[PDB]
Amino acid sequence: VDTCSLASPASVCRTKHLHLRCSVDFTRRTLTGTAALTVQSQEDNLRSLVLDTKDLTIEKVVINGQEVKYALGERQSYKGSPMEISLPIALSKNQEIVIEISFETSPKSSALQWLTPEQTSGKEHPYLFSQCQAIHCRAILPCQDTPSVKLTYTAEVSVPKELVALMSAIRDGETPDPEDPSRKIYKFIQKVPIPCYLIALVVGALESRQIGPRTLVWSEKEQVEKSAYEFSETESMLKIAEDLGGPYVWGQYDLLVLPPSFPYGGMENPCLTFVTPTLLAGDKSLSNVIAHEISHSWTGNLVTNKTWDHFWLNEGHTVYLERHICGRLFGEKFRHFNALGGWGELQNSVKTFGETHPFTKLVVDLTDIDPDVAYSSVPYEKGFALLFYLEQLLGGPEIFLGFLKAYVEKFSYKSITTDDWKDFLYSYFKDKVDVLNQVDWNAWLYSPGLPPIKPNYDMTLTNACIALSQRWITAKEDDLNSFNATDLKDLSSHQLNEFLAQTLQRAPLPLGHIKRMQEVYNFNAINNSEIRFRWLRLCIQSKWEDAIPLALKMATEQGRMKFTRPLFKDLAAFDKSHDQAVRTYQEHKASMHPVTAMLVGKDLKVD
Ligand SMILES: O=Cc1ccc(Oc2nc3ncccc3s2)cc1
Ligand SMILES: [Yb+3]
Ligand SMILES: [Yb+3]
Ligand SMILES: [Zn+2]
Repeated sequence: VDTCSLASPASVCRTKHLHLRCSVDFTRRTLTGTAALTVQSQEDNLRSLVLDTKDLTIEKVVINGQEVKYALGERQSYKGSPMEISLPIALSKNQEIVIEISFETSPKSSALQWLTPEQTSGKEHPYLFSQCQAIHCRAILPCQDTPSVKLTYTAEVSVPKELVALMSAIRDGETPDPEDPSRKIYKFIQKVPIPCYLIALVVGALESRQIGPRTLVWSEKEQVEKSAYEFSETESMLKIAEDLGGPYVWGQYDLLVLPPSFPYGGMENPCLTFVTPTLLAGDKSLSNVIAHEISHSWTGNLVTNKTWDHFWLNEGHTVYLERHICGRLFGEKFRHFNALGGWGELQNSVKTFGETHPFTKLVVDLTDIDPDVAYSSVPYEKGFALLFYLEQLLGGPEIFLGFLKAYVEKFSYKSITTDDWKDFLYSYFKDKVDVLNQVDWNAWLYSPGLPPIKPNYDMTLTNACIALSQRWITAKEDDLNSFNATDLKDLSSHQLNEFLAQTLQRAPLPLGHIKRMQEVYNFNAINNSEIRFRWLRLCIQSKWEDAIPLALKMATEQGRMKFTRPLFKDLAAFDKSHDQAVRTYQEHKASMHPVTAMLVGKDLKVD
């Protein structure tokens, strides 16, 4: 049972295909069109079915060429409104019909962000992008908005002729719109069954450059060159990922660099990964996000969580594959460094919610919980830590990678639960069941807080970060003179980030220590978004007023939640910047991503 969806479950009827025909109206901020769903009955004598909708205007429902009766239920908060449709003829089990729905989206759709010319790089054209994960596909079209249903799709998108439409699918052509010469129709085909949260659309003044034999990087003209260099390791990562997970079934692996308000680091949309421009560090240092997005082509896209309570299956396995890719490219000592950093990030997540909080559980109960509110580092890191613990318990990376490949093969094109994963783990490791019976499963899967066991980590690359961090924490006024730019000479960008994360865990530090850290290390000059973020957090939490304009700027110039949310919270918790944070939020709210605006408002407790 999927508690986040109001649609008929997979045991009643299953959507097999979507044929989407729509037009993007920028003056009205609406998507208008038809969604023809091929639905297969799973029951005898089926006479009605329910679909998920969220702020959609329904014009009509057509079956067999005639209008049918439908009814829209009362809105159920973040879940939206149920749409019950009365079928004209009762269906037998396995019978397939085509239901065509005429719909229109709301300009306030929580799936979309409509950007004015001023909000883009070019300044001449508007832009539109979607983000359906977890449950925002219902805010675009009527569907069974659950990952337990996998469908194929085709689409025809009418857009102003000067603009380009792209989807999480293979490009199948473009023609002038016959009903309007100022418009262009873009055609798309997704022939691999996908859960509907993987449906994605972007409309804008987009340009592309080839960077690999199966990869184009897409972005506005101004970011093309930087993005092509930033993501040049894409193909080498795909090759490694194919070696670990088996064949790449999606044909194309394109990348799209979104405008700065993109709410996440990346989004694993089939054929076209969406990424934040905050990755454009200039040295490929933030490429682990591409490795994560690539890994999802197996773990998440092929093997999917049946419900949002099992989201850790998608994330945990993706982080595990991500760290193997980076370990193949940069060495095992580097995989351990990233694994160790991940544990640190889990420690922070558990502290923020509290060690008893239900969102610190690996397997959650999302009954009456908005998935956007539950979202955190927990499924990623507690999920990673479990797998890394099993890897060490079961005989190392080579043995565990064998399980992972077999896991993807066993569950490809299917939606699964934790019990399914656990059952196959025991089946796969039958000769090591006694070892598996030592795992405290109830604590690992169902308990809040830090895991009952911490894996073993190589410390080589972490040691210098720890030593530097401890020098700064234990320093007194008379020790500040000993610090010099030479302290950093042998530290990588990654190690510098880890020095800051280590220091930030013991924040606040005395104001004089932070003024000195700027004087000798000039952290204000670093443009790398991960470093800059942690450095500004450390300045604000340590009460440095000079950092207020800098943190406010970073929180509003980009909108990646990982950065925007803790910056606003830090600025709101600092007395000197509290009122500024509140006013800035209020002034930017209307031009923010709807989900970001929602969550920041909750974190700030603003009306
Ligand atoms: O990337 C965007 C996104 C992805 C998933 C999502 O929903 C969930 N987040 C969780 N965190 C913990 C446990 C379960 C869940 S379900 C919301 C937004
Ligand atoms: Yb074709
Ligand atoms: Yb001293
Ligand atoms: Zn992910």
